[PDB]
Amino acid sequence: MDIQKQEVREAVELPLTHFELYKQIGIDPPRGVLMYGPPGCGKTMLAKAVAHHTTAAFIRVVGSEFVQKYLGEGPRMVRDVFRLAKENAPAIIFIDEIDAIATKRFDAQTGADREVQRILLELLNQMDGFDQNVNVKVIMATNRADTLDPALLRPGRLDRKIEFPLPDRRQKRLIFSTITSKMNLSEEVDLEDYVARPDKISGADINSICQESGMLAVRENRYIVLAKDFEKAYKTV
Amino acid sequence: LDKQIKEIKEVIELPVKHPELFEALGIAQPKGVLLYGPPGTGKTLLARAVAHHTDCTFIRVSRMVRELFVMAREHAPSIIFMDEIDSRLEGGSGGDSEVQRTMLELLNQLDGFEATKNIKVIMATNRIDILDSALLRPGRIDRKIEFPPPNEEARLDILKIHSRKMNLTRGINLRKIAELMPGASGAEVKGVCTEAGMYALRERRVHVTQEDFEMAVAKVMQKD
Amino acid sequence: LMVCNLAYSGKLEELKESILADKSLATRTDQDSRTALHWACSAGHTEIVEFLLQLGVPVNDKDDAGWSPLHIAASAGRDEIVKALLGKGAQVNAVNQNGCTPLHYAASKNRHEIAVMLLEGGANPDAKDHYEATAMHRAAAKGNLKMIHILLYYKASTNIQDTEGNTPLHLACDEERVEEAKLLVSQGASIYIENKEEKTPLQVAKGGLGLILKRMVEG
Repeated sequence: MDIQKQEVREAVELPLTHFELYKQIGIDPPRGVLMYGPPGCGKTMLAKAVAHHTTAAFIRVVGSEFVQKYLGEGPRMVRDVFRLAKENAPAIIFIDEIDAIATKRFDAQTGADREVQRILLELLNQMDGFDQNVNVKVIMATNRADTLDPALLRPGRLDRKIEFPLPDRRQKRLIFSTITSKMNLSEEVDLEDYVARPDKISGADINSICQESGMLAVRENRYIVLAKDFEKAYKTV
Repeated sequence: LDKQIKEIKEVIELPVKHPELFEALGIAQPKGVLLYGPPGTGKTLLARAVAHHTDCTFIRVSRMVRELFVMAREHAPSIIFMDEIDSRLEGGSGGDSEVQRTMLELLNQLDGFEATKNIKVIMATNRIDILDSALLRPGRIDRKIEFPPPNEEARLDILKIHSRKMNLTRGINLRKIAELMPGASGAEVKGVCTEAGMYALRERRVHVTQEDFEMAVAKVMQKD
Repeated sequence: LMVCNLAYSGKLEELKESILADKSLATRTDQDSRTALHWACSAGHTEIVEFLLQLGVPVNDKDDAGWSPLHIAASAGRDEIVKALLGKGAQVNAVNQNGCTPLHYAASKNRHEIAVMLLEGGANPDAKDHYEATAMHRAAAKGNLKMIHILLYYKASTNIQDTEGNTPLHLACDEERVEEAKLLVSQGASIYIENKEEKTPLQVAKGGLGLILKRMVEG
């Protein structure tokens, strides 16, 4: 792998640890990073790894954070976050699931979504005005690319488009090693049929599936977890 | 891009110095121009550069395809350029035929009757709608300017414009480094520069040498 | 049970005095159909399984799923336990829950001695599971080159169609293993077999590796 960790690495954290270098290292706006892929879980271990490699502030705001009855709360929230970001420290804004707030609309029955997408246009112009010495990063992740607005996909705004593969063989190996490293190590436990079977039946939150397998292996009759609670934990959830 | 600006001076540089005597000039100025080819350099830098010399407003398109046409009706004197649309009959060809009707009434207004002077636009088409739009536009009133990929003479000057913005050593030869940048179009040189500044950052140097540009040449030639 | 702690923690004199005091404890099992042989093989103790196998415990005692102790010794990496279980006459082709064989789990640990002892006793080199997958798909799925080679010491097949129609060359190329693909192709791999997705091994390999695949086929 290492393509996503390298691209986010040098494209994200290297500009973050340098101040006012943007107009000296070959000025470009690669501030927008977009991820894709419904089958891969994502958005949790990458955000944790970002939260561990760097020691700064982080604005975790899932796309549905401004879906309320007050239409005017949006610009107040994202503007307070903008000012505390540009003032306090160069934090990272994690905008998730832009499909529900990035869809075109022609009628006025859903005028709340058109109003908040006009707010998205307002901050879409504010980020154009903030091209000089902005102290914040804006990462992004979505699971749908069909109904996305053409303004976001326009170049200069989102110049980083990463994808997720269906076989997460290395993520399966790391997600089983990261859970068996603390749990009792059984020499009978195999990982080849449990790295080849999820290639066919792919899913999310494999670590939570291992935790449920531990909740089935806590019977105290079986001292260490084995294939019974692995395949059983697969067939249950 | 000396040939492209030399051929576009009559298209965009014409209404710059004499905007008022268009009624006196009876040489039948063309309504619009098209540039087909790989949109490396000429879609934004040329229109915004020569239009930046015109010192006029630059409106862009960027159903929601009619309100921008009404805004273009209000602010008529400008330089409009197609950027988003450049990407058997059916309902999708009817919805697309609404925009085909929009450009047909752009030929019915522009070619219909000049309301206000200085109405000049630039088309952009690179797909089957070259044979479809050209099947509907048999060169009656249209400036035919061929858009070729930037040659070497078009690479030295675009390399200078795209080299003055950043650092550059005093011992580099623009001839060989320009002749060693093949591929699609002038955006490949922008790939060498923008994909070379990351190696200047990683190398932690104040300037950029010709060897780094050669490395970016190998990178863009492995990406092509 | 208590014998699970005795055989798990390796209590020598407590297990010896427990069996010599009550011979029924050897045949007793827990609520998961696991006797002391499964705990002492899962723990890798030699003397305890030498005493239990010395008394003559059935070697083919399967659990509720069907996991024979030969899978535990094969995946366990302990050569001596494979010597004991194969010495007592274990079924080299025992069917587990998912229809696999001890060759897949011995191949998982990259243990050459266990594979030589199992395949030497008469194990099927092309033993297919429920998903019609042999040990070469998994060993190639992790990068066990020498395990595939010692599998080729017994004249094993290299074109086993998986449940999706993928040959071992498909999984070797999908794992981005150049030397493994060149060795399988050099030893008789087929590049014309297609899977359910209608993808040749040349198209599955990225970076133009199909050109040197077919180059090694014709060369």
